Amino acid sequence: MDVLYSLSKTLKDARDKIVEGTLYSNVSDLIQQFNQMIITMNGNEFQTGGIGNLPIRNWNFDFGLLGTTLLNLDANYVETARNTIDYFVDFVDNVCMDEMVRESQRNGIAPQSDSLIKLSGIKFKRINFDNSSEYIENWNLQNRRQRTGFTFHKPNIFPYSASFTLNRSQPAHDNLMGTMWLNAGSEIQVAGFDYSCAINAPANTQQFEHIVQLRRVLTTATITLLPDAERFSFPRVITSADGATTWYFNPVILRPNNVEIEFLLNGQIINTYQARFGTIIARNFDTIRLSFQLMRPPNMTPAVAALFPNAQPFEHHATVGLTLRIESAVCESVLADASETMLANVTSVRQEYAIPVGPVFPPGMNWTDLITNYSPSREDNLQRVFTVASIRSMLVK
Amino acid sequence: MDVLYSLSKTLKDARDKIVEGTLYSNVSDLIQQFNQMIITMNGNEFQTGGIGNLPIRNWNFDFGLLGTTLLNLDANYVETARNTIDYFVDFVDNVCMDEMVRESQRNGIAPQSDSLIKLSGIKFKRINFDNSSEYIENWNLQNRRQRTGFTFHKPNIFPYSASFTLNRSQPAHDNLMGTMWLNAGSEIQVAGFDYSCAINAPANTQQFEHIVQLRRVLTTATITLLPDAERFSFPRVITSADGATTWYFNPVILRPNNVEIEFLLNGQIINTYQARFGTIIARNFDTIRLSFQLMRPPNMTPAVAALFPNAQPFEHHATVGLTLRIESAVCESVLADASETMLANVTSVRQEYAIPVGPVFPPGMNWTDLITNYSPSREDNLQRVFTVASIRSMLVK
Amino acid sequence: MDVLYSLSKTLKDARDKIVEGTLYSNVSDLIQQFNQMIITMNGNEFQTGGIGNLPIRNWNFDFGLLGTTLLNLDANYVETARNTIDYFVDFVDNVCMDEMVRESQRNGIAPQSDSLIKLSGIKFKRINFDNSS
Amino acid sequence: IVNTIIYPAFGMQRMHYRNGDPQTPFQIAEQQIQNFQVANWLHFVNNNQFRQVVIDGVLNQVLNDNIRDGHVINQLMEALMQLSRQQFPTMPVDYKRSIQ
Amino acid sequence: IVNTIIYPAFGMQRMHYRNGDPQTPFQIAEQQIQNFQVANWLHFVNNNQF
Repeated sequence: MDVLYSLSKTLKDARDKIVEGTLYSNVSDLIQQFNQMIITMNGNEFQTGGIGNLPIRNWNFDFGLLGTTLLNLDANYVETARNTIDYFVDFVDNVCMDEMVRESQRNGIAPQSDSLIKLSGIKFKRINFDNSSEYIENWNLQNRRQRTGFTFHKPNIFPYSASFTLNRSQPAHDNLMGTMWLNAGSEIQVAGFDYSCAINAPANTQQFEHIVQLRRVLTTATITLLPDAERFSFPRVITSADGATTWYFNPVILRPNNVEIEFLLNGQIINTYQARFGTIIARNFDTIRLSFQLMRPPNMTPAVAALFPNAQPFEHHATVGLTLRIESAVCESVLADASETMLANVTSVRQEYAIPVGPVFPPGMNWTDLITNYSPSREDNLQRVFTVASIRSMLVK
Repeated sequence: MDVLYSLSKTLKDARDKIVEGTLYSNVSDLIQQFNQMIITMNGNEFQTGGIGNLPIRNWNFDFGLLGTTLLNLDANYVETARNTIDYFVDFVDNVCMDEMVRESQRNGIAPQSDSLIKLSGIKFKRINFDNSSEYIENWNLQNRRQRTGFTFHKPNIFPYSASFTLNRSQPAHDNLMGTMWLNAGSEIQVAGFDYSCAINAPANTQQFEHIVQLRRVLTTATITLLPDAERFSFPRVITSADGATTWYFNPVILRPNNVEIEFLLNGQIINTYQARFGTIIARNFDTIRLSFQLMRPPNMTPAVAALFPNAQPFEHHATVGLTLRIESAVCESVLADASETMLANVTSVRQEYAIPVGPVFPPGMNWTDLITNYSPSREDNLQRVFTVASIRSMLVK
Repeated sequence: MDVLYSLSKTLKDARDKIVEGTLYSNVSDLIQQFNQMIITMNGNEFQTGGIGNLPIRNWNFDFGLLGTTLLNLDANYVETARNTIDYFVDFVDNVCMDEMVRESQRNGIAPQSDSLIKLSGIKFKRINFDNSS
Repeated sequence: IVNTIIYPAFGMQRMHYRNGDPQTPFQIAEQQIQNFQVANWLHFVNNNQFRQVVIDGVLNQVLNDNIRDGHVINQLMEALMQLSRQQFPTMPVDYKRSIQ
Repeated sequence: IVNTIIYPAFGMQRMHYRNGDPQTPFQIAEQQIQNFQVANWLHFVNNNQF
């Protein structure tokens, strides 16, 4: 595997530092590494493809090396080189793709393809070099059984979930109390509604709570917390819990009272914030708990008083809400986020080549399904597959 | 300080470029640098920790050099090396953390910890090397007193502020005129409302204005400006200015008329945009001024006419708004943003080790409090502390 | 054009790897590249600006190469270097900006400015390197 | 030639060369040489097969030879040009000096 | 010099220095042993040119 990596940084730092003109002594250390490769390869035969709509191209090796003389590089030098690179590029592409589709229940963390299995061989190890690409960096640290870690802007930790829970309801759905929410990606919006505006509630206050359990712990999270859930601040006609009818939601928004956000880890409160809106830090957590209340306004101008009668019909529905967004965080497990193209690369290669659904990943590499049942096997396969996608993107975008 | 930096890039470019296989020649230049270190260290003695819940740890040095002999690298070579690296890693971590907690008013710029103060010593300067890490890059340029600069995605320049200003009000709060807004992070949403729909206003137009003063100048900002403030487009029950009662806001939205955004610098208009929605560039500014109007529709279909009577009660409240988001920008001062983990790292280390509140930073490294009173001392300490966090993240995430 | 690129990575990897205290050998491969430049340059003169409010400044080259005082650099070494870098920085800035304003319908994919058109010249190609950006 | 020359003074295969009995050791060297000049010599030399095909002045099969060679000569000029860039490292000094 | 004068009475012998032709022998002694005074000589001499 690590082998693979090199192959690229070799080519990149190659197709990059080898241009008409440059001074040799800038590539002396490089040139070498290169040749070393050709050698180890020559005399070997490979085969990629064979699955779904993926072509089966065959490869052989037999190449001359590179001069060492010349203060500076002459155009001619390049072209005779570029010609050799292009065969390796078109190669690796086919190598990546071939190992980027196969999945294995058992060792979904080990090499699969006939192409790569052959690389992990010892006789090829003589090629390793410069492992600084964030992903491989973490691939190693893990293989040695140590503490990994990645970086994500707007991580994708919440499987899509959009629903409600009626804590008080009746057939007519004319005096409901409960919560509705949308958990998706790195964001949570939750609203608590009480059609009665806590008219008969103790202390004229209705308590609400929303708990979200992450499938993986997030550390060093920078989070935006704002009052109100705009998504649930407008009139809606919603299906009843049993799907038999539809109810009407006509919200009027009040400030959430006694807001308390807790970021817990294994049941323990790691961070807690009381009514603090804006930017907050949650340093290590696997669960978020948002508690907030609707407090009936003790003093009301006529216009307000008119919205909240002592008796039904309740036509304006008191609603309080919160919005929480994880801007950035670190996770010990790979995840999709709003900036990295890994998930999209893997999903795209599989779609383009009509790769059949396998035993590990959900159909279409569906993110929600994947993160909902993020088993160890799916994670090991995802990491292998994400690391390969990152190796590929160093050369082919 | 710069010293510190090296220590890492040394290890990274180490735990990275040193592996079972590769040619000596690719690290020759490196190996050296490394050894050079061991030497300078050996003999010296250190001490980290001692504050709050932070453990106290002593470290000594007495290590062998590196075989500058071999051609290629054999597994055995690595393991005997990795064993030495791991002591430095576990070291630096403790070094960073120890200096990432102490603050200081007088000289909040220079080193604090017994650990680092000793490093700035001259006899260690024999270790600096490869300062391409964006942060250190700027740390230097600032010492030489020159033009710095960082890059940010959704920067965090606006302290949280959510409020309103009633320009026309009365006890019943049945015919108000004013603005309400939310400034937070990199976003501003502001709405201007006139319960009377400018019925008695000159030219049937009510003017609105929202001014936001940045605590630091932003340059090269890419900004999204859109009409409407969704956050203030729904029914609300709000507390009165004096907290004695609650008023009702029942908005109906009209397009903002004569929109003009000005990005000013020291009172001077640097950029001005008239009714231009979408992506706009603000190249250098310390203030944003949004001016917009509500113009009573001169022609109204019956349904519209019905919302705006000639006499009270005014039941539908005409509202116009704007939304402005700073996607990216450059600032000469460090700031929190939506992608970097610096603030979260510093805040997290302090929280984990129960570090007591100090004389410089607000309790909990609260961002809003920090940016609201972003004194020179807080900025110098923040930069020192952010630069250390970035040095640490090269090895420990 | 590619030429241009180098000029920078040269300076960056320079204003970065060249500091009070690093062992010479960590820049041996670098130092070289650098000098190579100075040479190719010295002698030729340039014109930047000459449009809108953009100032027309004239740049000329007359520099001595770089020493090699052994075993980690002494402060003095740096300062005599930084002084030379700063003239190139303030230069490139003016070079970039001058070619960052001109547009052309026909061939608006090639160099426009008198400054850059001169760089695409062959006698300069001798600089290009580390194209990883 | 191959061993006590080119390969090492040229720095390429410092693995000097191991031949048992393939099909034209002089040749194969080609497929793996990174310097065109050097590379043309190889194919031309391993060819120039004495273009064994002629029927002149009425039945005189006299295995002929390249106009090229003939007096196009260049072959020579190219044999030289390729030589003109074989001047470099590997072993003791009195070596390259003497050889080149 | 390297093998009979500096290593051999500077407790740096160990390996009476083995060299087998081409590359540069002063040079390599530079990046090997530590000592400043000794160390400056090396760079100044080695990379000294016209």
